[PDB]
Amino acid sequence: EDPQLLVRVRGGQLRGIRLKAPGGPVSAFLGIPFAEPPVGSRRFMPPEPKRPWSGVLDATTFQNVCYQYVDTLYPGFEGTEMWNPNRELSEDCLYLNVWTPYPRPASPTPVLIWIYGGGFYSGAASLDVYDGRFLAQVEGAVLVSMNYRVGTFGFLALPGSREAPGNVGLLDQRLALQWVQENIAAFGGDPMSVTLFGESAGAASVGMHILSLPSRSLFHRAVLQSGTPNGPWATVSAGEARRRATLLARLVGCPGGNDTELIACLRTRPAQDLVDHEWHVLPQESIFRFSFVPVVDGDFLSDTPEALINTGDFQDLQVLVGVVKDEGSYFLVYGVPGFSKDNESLISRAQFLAGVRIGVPQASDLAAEAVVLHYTDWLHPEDPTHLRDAMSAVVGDHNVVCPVAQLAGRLAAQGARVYAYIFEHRASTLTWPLWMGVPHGYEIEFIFGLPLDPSLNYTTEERIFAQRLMKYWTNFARTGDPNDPRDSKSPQWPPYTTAAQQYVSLNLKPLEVRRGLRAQTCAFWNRFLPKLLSAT
Amino acid sequence: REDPQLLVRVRGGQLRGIRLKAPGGPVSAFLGIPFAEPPVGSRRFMPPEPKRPWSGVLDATTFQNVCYQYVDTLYPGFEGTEMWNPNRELSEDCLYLNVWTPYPRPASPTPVLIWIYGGGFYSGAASLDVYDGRFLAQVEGAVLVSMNYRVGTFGFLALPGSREAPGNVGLLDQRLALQWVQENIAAFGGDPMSVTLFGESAGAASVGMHILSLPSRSLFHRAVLQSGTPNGPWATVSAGEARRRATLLARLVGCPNDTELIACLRTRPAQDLVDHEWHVLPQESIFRFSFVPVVDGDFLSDTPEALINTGDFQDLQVLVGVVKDEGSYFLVYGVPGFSKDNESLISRAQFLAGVRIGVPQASDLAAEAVVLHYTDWLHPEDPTHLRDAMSAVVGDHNVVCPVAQLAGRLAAQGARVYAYIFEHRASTLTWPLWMGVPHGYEIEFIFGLPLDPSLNYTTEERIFAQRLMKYWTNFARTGDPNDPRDSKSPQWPPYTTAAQQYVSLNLKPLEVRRGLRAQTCAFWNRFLPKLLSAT
Ligand SMILES: *[C@@H]1O[C@H](COC2O[C@@H](C)[C@@H](O)[C@@H](O)[C@@H]2O)[C@@H](O)[C@H](O)[C@H]1NC(C)=O
Ligand SMILES: *[C@@H]1O[C@H](CO)[C@@H](O)[C@H](O)[C@H]1NC(C)=O
Ligand SMILES: *[C@@H]1O[C@H](CO)[C@@H](O)[C@H](O)[C@H]1NC(C)=O
Ligand SMILES: *[C@](C)(O)CCC[N+](C)(C)C
Ligand SMILES: *[C@](C)(O)CCC[N+](C)(C)C
Ligand SMILES: CC(=O)CCC[N+](C)(C)C
Ligand SMILES: CC(=O)CCC[N+](C)(C)C
Repeated sequence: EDPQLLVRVRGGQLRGIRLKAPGGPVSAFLGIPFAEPPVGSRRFMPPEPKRPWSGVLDATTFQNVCYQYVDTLYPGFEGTEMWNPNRELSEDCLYLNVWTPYPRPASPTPVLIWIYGGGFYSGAASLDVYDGRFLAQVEGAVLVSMNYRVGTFGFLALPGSREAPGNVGLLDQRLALQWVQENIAAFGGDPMSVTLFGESAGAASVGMHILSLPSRSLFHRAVLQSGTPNGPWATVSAGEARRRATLLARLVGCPGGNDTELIACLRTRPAQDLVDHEWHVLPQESIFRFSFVPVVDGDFLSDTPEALINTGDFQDLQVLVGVVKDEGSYFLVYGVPGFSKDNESLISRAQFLAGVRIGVPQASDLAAEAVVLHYTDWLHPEDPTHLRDAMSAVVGDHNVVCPVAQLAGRLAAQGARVYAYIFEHRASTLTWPLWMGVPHGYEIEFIFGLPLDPSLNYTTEERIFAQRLMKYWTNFARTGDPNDPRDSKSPQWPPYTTAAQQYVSLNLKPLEVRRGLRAQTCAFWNRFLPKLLSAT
Repeated sequence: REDPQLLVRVRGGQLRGIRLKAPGGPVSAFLGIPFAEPPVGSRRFMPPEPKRPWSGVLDATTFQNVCYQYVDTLYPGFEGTEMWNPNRELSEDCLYLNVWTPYPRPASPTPVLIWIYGGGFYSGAASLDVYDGRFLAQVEGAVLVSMNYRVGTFGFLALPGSREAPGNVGLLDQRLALQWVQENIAAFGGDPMSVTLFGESAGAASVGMHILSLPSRSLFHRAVLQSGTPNGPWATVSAGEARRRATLLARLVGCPNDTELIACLRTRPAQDLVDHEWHVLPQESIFRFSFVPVVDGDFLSDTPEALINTGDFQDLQVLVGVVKDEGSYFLVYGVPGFSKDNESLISRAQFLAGVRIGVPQASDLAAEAVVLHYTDWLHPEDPTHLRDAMSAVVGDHNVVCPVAQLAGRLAAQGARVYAYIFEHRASTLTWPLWMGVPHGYEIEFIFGLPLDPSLNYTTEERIFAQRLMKYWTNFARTGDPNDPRDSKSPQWPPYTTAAQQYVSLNLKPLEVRRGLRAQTCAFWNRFLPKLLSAT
């Protein structure tokens, strides 16, 4: 019994496991329950705190993955499969993971809390890319990740109901945050220095915690990678949530009438029956749209993210935000005709016009015409390479890049300290084809430091790069500034402001400072298209 | 007892011209030749009638009267405005044309260039110094013809469907001059089977309307449109709008049945009409003119738009182009914040106000779309970017994108098209630097004025002028601006829908570029119409 691996938390004793990191050992405590299993009658309900336990709880292995859709687009393909559940599916899934330096840090260390993505319909903290051992060992950080309910189980809502009030998966996250405040000092973490970071729907989640007051006493800084609370996919109105939940119920045979009766019938259904019809409730043929997501309930979210970002005070907050070079490519293969991992995806103009209706599903005929006309290269209007890359750009700008620029600008104007980046390095080991470039999600492995494990076959320069990023992120966690406090120069990473709009490129070369994140194009999405809606 | 080489007979009778000095030698000039009956009195607003023959020898040694017009008062005494003002007496008796030819006249039939002046269809004269045909005549051996045509109410006031004021009579004045060339230009040594029209601004729009009107098409073979087009927001009005403007003008001068209204307008002093002419525009605007060509179903059988889209132009060669800063000239005539006497650094508020004045038909949404497209979102309040964006707005809307549209529709419908952008700022320009290369400041170079040493242009500008004169006359002669002998010099390739090629005209050798403001002209020519159409 290694005494470094025995910790007492409020709920009882835990036994961790010592893991090998390239530089030395780390202590891992995996599968720690932070909530009562949200099963049976607790389905769709807010999480309750985990009852204390007797003896020593085994925290040496990852717990079950929250019940979710499993991808079938390309069976056997690592590029999709690496995001799929790597443990058994269960509704009994509310557990978290802590990595710490071995031996336990002598003085309180900054804590980084990872929140995974997956369109609020998928994901798990147990995926290999979210492995906290490298950050813990090399940077001396305490790293935490939690499972939170996804799909219908996390986000099905009949707004105003006691039984399915909405946003319970975000309440799962918050409960893990409260757990860290209460318990993390036992692992050597500093609860007065907590930094949330996440990607895609995880980044959106981090932004939802910034915009919800009860969460604000639970962290000090935030990192939003390729995702935002504002924007077209991350939230729904109460009316639309109700409509989707009612349709799903009808599809599985429930009950209509009374919320209580409808929700009671939904609780009788096998979990896979709910997942089988999850996708059939979206109003349009679309991509980058997800059926069950956070809802503007007037509680967790007191108003729309738009309203809350525009009128908030963010003076004692520091934020790091950014995007990858090709945010849209990933999603095109899941719905737009002409696109595939298995060919160069050179498309016709006709296929481009069609793809825009699917990639921008809420667009009117006139707004879709505006998008086609703005993204067409009028010197090469029917060139398939341009049309393919423009399709990627539309989806990426609409859903990620322009939402990020919006948020960055409002936070900075409202008093926040903001740093921005674009991530431009494509992994040498990527299994997706070249045309997809640097796809959504493929920065994470670098930030978590996987290239430091030589068994994985990254290059030497990829390892040096990973180490740079791990430092930016942990420096930001420590101080709210990603710049190294004693290293003279590297050119410095400047704060993003509304006047100068400075951001940096993260690639194999030294930091380069640029001005304006797609400034002209994001004026189209963020300023003009809204007026085109209001006017007509 | 007088110079035998200056005496010539035309259909109407005998003429006596004058021997003028050009720097490389003498030229012959026949100035003030009448081609129509004076459009005065009961003939006001009526189509032109051919000139009745005269007895004896008509003196054609001086320019005739300028067609009655508004005289610019913006900057009194200032050469930049005054050079475009009338330089002879204003009269409604103004339908005269001018011919320049080599001295002695050519022995073999020579290609003819016909100049049609601009000035918004409200102004201009063939007698202005910048339209001096002596250098083209002397240096290129050209026969150059320029006519006066009626402008303003006199040329373009229309009550459509009426007999007495049918509209477009200023265009008919031009047409009659073209008919005169066909009948008479051989007497001067010109080739009536090789006639090239060229003109600038409204003059260019006019050339385009001759292309689109069948009776004119038998009267020339090739065309050059400089900074203007028949299509676009300013060159034509609908029948209904012409009538509305005609009728309001009538009211403002005390003329409340078409025959009666028109009979009453014919009794009014010409100056009374000019004095109220600007009051009939529907909006506070720039680059808009009260009395212009009307879509009458006759001269123009349909809208220039419909005619460029459905025409067969297989037998047409055209040279078209623009200057670097089409919009700047117009800003000082009505956008608050702009002046010749300072740098015109404007605020964002002044930019938004200026967009409404420069795009006066735009709804609020279209105007917002224009502002967002032309804003630099990195420096959205920078007064220098805002000034220059105001300029680009007015220029792209009124000139550059209409020209792009015309060039593409002509090329797709079978025409051979050549396109340019003119980028040299005359060293002698009196407008301030911020105005760049303004609308109209290519003309002096094409006409070869730098060749006159009294004008103080640079040596490099003389050589540039000579190059331009060659492109224009080569095109006139062969329908190709390139010299067939000169191989290694860069070539000017035709404009096509696929490649969109065009050349820069400056002190450097020809540089081929691709796409004439392709992205921005997509906004003006493809999107804004759909925004209108949907709303
Ligand atoms: C630029 O001039 C505009 C036109 O009015 C004037 O011209 C200038 C040169 C001054 O002499 C003024 O006193 C004249 O009235 C002004 O409207 C504009 O505000 C001027 N620009 C600035 C910011 O000074
Ligand atoms: C690429 O692959 C998919 C399926 O194999 C196919 O549907 C698509 O048409 C292909 N691309 C083209 C347009 O050749
Ligand atoms: C041209 O230059 C001369 C000599 O310096 C000067 O006196 C004359 O006024 C100038 N003329 C013009 C046309 O500006
Ligand atoms: C985002 C909307 O959550 C999508 C993220 C998808 N993976 C594959 C990166 C997890
Ligand atoms: C055009 C609309 O006719 C304007 C031409 C103006 N000048 C000053 C160049 C003649
Ligand atoms: C991977 C996605 O973004 C969506 C997958 C869901 N469908 C396969 C039903 C589109
Ligand atoms: C120079 C022009 O474009 C027209 C000016 C006419 N007003 C001075 C009456 C506005």
